[PDB]
Amino acid sequence: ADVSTFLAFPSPEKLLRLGPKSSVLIAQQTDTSDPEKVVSAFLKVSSVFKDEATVRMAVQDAVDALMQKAFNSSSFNSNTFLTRLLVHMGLLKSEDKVKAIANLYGPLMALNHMVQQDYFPKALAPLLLAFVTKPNSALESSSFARHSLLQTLYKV
Amino acid sequence: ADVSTFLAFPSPEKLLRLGPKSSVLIAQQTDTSDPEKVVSAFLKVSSVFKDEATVRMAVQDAVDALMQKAFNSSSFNSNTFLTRLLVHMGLLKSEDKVKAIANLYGPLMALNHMVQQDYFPKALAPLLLAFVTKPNSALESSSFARHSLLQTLYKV
Amino acid sequence: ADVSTFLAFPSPEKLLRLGPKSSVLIAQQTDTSDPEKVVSAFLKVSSVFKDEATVRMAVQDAVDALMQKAFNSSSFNSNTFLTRLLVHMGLLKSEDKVKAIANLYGPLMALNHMVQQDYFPKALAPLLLAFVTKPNSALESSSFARHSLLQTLYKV
Amino acid sequence: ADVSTFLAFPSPEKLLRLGPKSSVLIAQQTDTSDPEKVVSAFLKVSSVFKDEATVRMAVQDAVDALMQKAFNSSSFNSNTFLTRLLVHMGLLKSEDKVKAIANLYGPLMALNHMVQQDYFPKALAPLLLAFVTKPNSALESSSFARHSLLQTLYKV
Amino acid sequence: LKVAGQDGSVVQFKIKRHTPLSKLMKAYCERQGLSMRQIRFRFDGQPINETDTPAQLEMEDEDTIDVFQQQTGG
Amino acid sequence: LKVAGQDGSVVQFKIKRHTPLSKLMKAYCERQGLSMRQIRFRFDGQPINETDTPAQLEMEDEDTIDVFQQQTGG
Amino acid sequence: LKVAGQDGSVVQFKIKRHTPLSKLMKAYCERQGLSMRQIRFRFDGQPINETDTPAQLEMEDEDTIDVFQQQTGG
Amino acid sequence: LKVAGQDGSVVQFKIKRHTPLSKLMKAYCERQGLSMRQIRFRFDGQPINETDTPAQLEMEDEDTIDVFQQQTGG
Amino acid sequence: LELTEDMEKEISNALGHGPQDEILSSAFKLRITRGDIQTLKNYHWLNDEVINFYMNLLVERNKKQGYPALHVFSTFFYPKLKSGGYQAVKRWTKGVNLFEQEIILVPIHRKVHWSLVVIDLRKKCLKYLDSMGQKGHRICEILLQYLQDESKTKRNSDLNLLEWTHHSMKPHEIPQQLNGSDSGMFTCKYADYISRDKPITFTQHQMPLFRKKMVWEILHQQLL
Amino acid sequence: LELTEDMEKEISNALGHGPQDEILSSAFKLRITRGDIQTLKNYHWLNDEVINFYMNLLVERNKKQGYPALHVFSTFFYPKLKSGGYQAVKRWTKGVNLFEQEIILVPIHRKVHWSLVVIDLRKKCLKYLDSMGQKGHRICEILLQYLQDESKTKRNSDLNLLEWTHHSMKPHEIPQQLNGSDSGMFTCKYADYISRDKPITFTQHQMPLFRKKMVWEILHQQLL
Amino acid sequence: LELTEDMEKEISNALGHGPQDEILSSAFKLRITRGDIQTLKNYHWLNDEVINFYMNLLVERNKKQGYPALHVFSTFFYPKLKSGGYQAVKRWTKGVNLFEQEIILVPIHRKVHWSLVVIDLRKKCLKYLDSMGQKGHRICEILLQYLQDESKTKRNSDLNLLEWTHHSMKPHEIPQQLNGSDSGMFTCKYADYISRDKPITFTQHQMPLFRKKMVWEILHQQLL
Amino acid sequence: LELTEDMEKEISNALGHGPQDEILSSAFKLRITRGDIQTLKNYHWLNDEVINFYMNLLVERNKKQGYPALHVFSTFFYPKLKSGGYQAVKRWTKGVNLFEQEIILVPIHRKVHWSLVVIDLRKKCLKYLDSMGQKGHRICEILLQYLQDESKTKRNSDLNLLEWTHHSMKPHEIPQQLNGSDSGMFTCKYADYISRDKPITFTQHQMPLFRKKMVWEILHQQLL
Repeated sequence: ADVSTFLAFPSPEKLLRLGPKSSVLIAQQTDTSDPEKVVSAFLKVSSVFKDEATVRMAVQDAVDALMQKAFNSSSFNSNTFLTRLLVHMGLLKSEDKVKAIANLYGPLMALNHMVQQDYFPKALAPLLLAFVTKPNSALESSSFARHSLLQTLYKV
Repeated sequence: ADVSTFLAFPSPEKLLRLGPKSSVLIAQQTDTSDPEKVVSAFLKVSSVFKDEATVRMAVQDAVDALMQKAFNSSSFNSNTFLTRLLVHMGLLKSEDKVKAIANLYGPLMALNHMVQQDYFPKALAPLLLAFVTKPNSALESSSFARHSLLQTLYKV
Repeated sequence: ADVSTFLAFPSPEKLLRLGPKSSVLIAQQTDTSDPEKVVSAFLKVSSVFKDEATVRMAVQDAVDALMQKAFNSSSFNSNTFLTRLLVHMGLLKSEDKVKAIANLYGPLMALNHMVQQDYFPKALAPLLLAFVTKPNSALESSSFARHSLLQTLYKV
Repeated sequence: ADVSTFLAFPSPEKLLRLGPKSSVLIAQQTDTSDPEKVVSAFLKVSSVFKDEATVRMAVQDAVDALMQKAFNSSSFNSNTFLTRLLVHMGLLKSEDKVKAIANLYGPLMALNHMVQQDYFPKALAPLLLAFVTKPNSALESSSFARHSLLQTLYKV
Repeated sequence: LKVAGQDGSVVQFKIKRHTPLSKLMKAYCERQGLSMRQIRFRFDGQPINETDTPAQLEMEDEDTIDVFQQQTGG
Repeated sequence: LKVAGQDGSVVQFKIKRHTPLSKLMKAYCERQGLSMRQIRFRFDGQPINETDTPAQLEMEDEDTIDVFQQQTGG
Repeated sequence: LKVAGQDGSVVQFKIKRHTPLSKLMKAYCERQGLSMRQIRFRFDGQPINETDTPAQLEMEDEDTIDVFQQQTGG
Repeated sequence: LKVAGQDGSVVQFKIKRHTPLSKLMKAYCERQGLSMRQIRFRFDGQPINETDTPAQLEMEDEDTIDVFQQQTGG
Repeated sequence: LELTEDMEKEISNALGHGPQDEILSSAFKLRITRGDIQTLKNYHWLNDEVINFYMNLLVERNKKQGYPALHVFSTFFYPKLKSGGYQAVKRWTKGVNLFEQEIILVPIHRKVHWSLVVIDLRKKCLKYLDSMGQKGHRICEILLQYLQDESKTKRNSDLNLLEWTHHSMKPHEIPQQLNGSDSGMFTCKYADYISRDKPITFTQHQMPLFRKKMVWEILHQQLL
Repeated sequence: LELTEDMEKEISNALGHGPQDEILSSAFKLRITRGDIQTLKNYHWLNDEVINFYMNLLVERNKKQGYPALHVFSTFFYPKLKSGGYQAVKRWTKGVNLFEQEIILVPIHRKVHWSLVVIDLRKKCLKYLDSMGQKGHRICEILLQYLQDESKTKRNSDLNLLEWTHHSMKPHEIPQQLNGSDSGMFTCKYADYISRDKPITFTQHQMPLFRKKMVWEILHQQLL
Repeated sequence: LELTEDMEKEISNALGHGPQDEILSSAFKLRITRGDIQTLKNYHWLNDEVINFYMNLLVERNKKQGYPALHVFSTFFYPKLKSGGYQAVKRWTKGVNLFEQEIILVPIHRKVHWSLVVIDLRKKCLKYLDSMGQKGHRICEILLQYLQDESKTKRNSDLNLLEWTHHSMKPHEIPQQLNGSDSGMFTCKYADYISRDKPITFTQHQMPLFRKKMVWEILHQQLL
Repeated sequence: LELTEDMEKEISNALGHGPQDEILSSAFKLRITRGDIQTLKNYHWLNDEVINFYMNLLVERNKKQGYPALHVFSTFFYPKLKSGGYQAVKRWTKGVNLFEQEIILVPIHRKVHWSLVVIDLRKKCLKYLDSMGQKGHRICEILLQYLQDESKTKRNSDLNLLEWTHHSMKPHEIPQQLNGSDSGMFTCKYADYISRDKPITFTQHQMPLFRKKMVWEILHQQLL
């Protein structure tokens, strides 16, 4: 039906173009007997959120519906879930974080050295700095997601 | 000679096993007429740093030497350099950081919702939290490198 | 009137208990000829935001109204504004950030030393770690505000 | 003696101007029967660290000495210690971090709104951004200390 | 009567006897910006209330009240 | 006909001649999870469309299409 | 003589006339933990020095000095 | 003999029979930048060693070795 | 001990949604709203109402359950005294002669933290208890001067201070916290076991529950 | 140059609110939606439609404005070739004999980055241009092998490669970026000045505007 | 079980200071250095030597302690197969006929993660075990095709696949990890209990110790 | 203006390596060490010596270069006055009658910030100048009370305050900073142009250089 269409290419409009039955129509057309379908569907549904009242609350009720359904499902592994979410959201795995920090330790002590040396063109002092300033270098991605989450875990 | 060996498989010992001529012997066996060799070599040399006095200062003098050499080299593109460093160090590029934050905006408003809902097993409240706590999820890599750098750009 | 009351002790209900004239009733009872009143009032109004549709959009329209009013006011110093906001929001000033980092540099190299020494009770290894984990030590405040802001400055 | 002088106004030179007996001379002139003296002294000693070989290792041996002394002292409360360190180092306490995040939640949703509105002078778009960029607003202090610490708790 | 602050302020007055001081405070909230959820009044210690009256709590001429910024800790 | 992926996949078929492949793709989107905004089809290079037809773009028996994960850079 | 702090302290004394107060301060530094790079003395305002003498700067019996925590801003 | 990479490389050769390939690898490390702690050689699967010899591990003309980037996970 | 599953949904209700200035208790001239009360949540930092209240429920429980003369001071007392001398603290307590009591509690609030100074008139000695590790010597010495000069100028009777003693409270005795949020409880829970001459024997593990309970005992004002 | 204040509100409109899958152009069998197009915003990383389109508007402008035989390759071409040899690239171009042209562009996409390899048939040489600093040698050597073996097995005519040359593109010549987001433009803007044998003379300062303009030239398909 | 306090200081010694390329074991043509071995530390992500070794100590313990024909594949096997078909995997195993064995382990490494596919020849079925939650269907289906076409072109004997079965491994059975670092153990520990037809019964709490032990069993090569 | 390349290496030398308590100037009973002086670096927050000095070099330059009676107050003056009334500020200035001067500067330090209150005796009015945006009304009203009650109890002459005026300093006039570190200069640079009745006309762009210069003028004490 419209629900299967919607899924394929989610969209605020595709979502609102289902009236109030959308919420319950998706949690029902979704097999909560193996968290991979619930994750992939919990994601498809929220990949639509936009600040706007309509699309916002649309999404909420649509998810409170898919979550109950699966929280009363025995075959539902709540654990494998949270766990499969955090990965396809980069909050878990994504990179050998330790090893990385490990490869920086040295290069970061040398580069942090050069800069302070006399034999360093006064030119780059402001190039380098105004360089780890562009968003692709300053904007921190999941370490932000992670915090927004904690914020709520402690609730407020 | 020993220098070419060292390079291949750098190592604190390989480095100290060169007496005081190591410093100048590498900046000289290194063609500073195309920053890719200087980066790859500035990296190989510092991939040896260990807190220890010997290996530490060994590395410093070894780099102050490779940097002068190339800073008096016309064919040396100081710009392409800094720029090729920051990449193979993940401080620049590494990921479409914006797009990423873009894909989190929604999933992070929903998951941040579920958690606060009554229909959420009081079980995970502490599972989830004590989950974005393991180092592979808390330990932030290059957003640390980046800061240690700035620290010095403002010098102290 | 109700508006002056509301101000004193803002509140989602006090805010909604004004019908649709609230928005325009506050931007009007507010003298935008010296940003300190606009800041203090832009703050009082948003110190009410709660995720909920009502109180949310109530706040938005209430602010889009106070902002226009002052953006068409000559005596309005848009600069002194942003600037007086960021302070009473800790994103600017709050602490001699450099000097601070300066006082940590050393203590952080020593404490980072002790920990790695043999003469360090294997006891604290997990005490210390599971100690800079409590929210009052992990939850980062304005360095979060700051990022959420940037996120939008680059819009999405 | 020189040790009591040194303490008052610590200093790399005051420290090195004690030969090799400095290390052991301080852990001994320091009563490790109430952690407040050990903290205040562990701090005075490391408030001297400077990257330089001399002053660096001087400080290390000076601390490995004060730590053993107190780790073999019964009256020594290792707990009250770590705990009194983290405070006078801002990694613990310093601010009602939750409450703070609490007061930002709203103002940060409004200001994050205004910016995106049409009625917002295209002027500030780059003023605001290039404003939470000055180090006194970008340079994060103890949330850096905290990370450098963790780095080691997981050792490398 | 007077309203001595914490900062090192000292703003003085007078008012109606059996009068509801509910209005002696909402006013001075605006008169300082200080929102009440952030500050608290205390006369000789005993927190004053809306419904109380300068008359009742028996304060006299040149009587000083006190205002404190709300405190928290942990 | 077949739909050789990038991974090192190789899933094969057949379908109606002048038939609208608009449905040969929404299906295989579900059949892989792959949402189309993330992937793109390309036959011998020329991006196929909804309204095109295996018949039209003249592909024959044992003809392989290709699917790529959307790319970006900067 | 006395050494009134900022906190709301009030520690009192006496000492030698033409005596070098260089030692009246290193002592009270330890006697409070306060390192001198963080605090500064000021008698009636004029920063006292090592080489000065209670006698010289002419202070008398019951004369109060002042100590302030170092300040910074930007 | 040849040294087929992972990328989609294919660099070919020849060398001495009972010859120590200890030198067939340090060379190609430089010849690619690839440091050995990051990559590993494997002939038909069996990791080759320094001390082994193309002769010994019995490889013949047109025999392909393989190089992989070091992997890790958790 | 106790956990009335129903008394529980009387908690999640006061640490819940709706008004932030919504009253939920009243007494000793204090109004604990859904704002104040919420500081009692997990990891949340407690305020001065939440504390200035549970500090008054203490007086009531000592008087109706046969315990020592319990006189409590406002959390705003010490500060005003560390700055405005006794003179600006004088009339504070005119509705009461102090030495007439046995025990006196004083909520020491050092910005961002909470400690407690226990004055035991019976024993003629004071104690500064700090959940973290701090020692308070200068903190006690102020209070006593308040007292020697308290009675001296309210009964012309000085106070042989040679008779008086005070002191710090070594951390190896009294339980310490293992974080930096739960100090507001250690600052009250001390004030209880101390108010019933009961050995301070509790740990962090319990606190979270002391958390819920406290909103209850503080709501009903039914101090258990 | 130009800035039609009205043509401007035709931009903020396509980098605006509403549908993310809302089409706003069509051509060479590509549909640039309000999603793709948005990658052209400031600091935003460009996609493969936005590029695979402005790379086709190039062919049209060379043919109708009297410029060299402009044949462009899909951004998905090199990758498939770095892995699936020529054999799995064979039929790709059957609707065309290549050497019949003069210039050939190839969008080199190395995950998270964009470079360009310019094949000049006229000159019998290729060039790898990289906004950042990278050098591409292995990147060119693949392409040529594609070509020697391209014609050899499509015209039985080999290719004396001794006649062929290629090489890197030193950064001191062609402008480099000063960030890590604007590589998608340097990767196209090269592909233009190079397509009109016009000296690559531009800088970062201009780009932001090249940004707006590109959505315009890409919307109307009216390549200026 | 065991903890020889002395065998302990043989561990802190190999996860210690000094050379990073310093050898500390050797076997099946592999040299575990103070670099590789260190991936076995707490929270540290394990490499392909550490795993390709404990995966060979398994074969030895099955053969000398009377267990099933244990044939193990290189961690680099599946990848090369997911890309280079069987043809570029052909000669890999010529020094062995497979079906001649009973059990076959295969270390599935999906960049940043580790899973395991267990082929039980006895039972004619394969199993994909994943510490996290993932399901591997496409992962198994590749392997089998490797096998039907493995024997078919090495013994002219096909493989009635109708006789064959495989399947995922529901997470409610086999223990899952509670972090994102310790997957390298779950990926081996499975490979053991599975290699002794022993019920996979273990938890995260144990792992940290499995960590130390593994360096030991891996050092001495004395598999316990 | 000026930049003696040699006078420059007299700067990088005092903002350099070595002692942190190493003196580099002396005057009006103040010793600017390599610690204090370093607060004048870029983005670095200035202290109270660095300011209490350049605030005294001002008095000297007005007296030897023919400028108004310049009396400056300690940065610790206002604070002590906002708390300890005049009585604990009384004797401060006995070595001087004030109204005898023309202009009086007062470094207003509100923790983490710096502002300036300019008292113009000639004009009988005060001005609070703030680099950021703040308005100071309560800040001025304190000072005046200091003064009405200053002379009243040091010359039995009150002060018709009806004759007196003060006021804020609108930000659209005096230049404001564009960060949060450089307030210590705006707080002095005001104190100069104001001390020579010279129109405050300067911007952020200049400051960084005002930075270097200030260490110079402050080192030599040679105020330019």
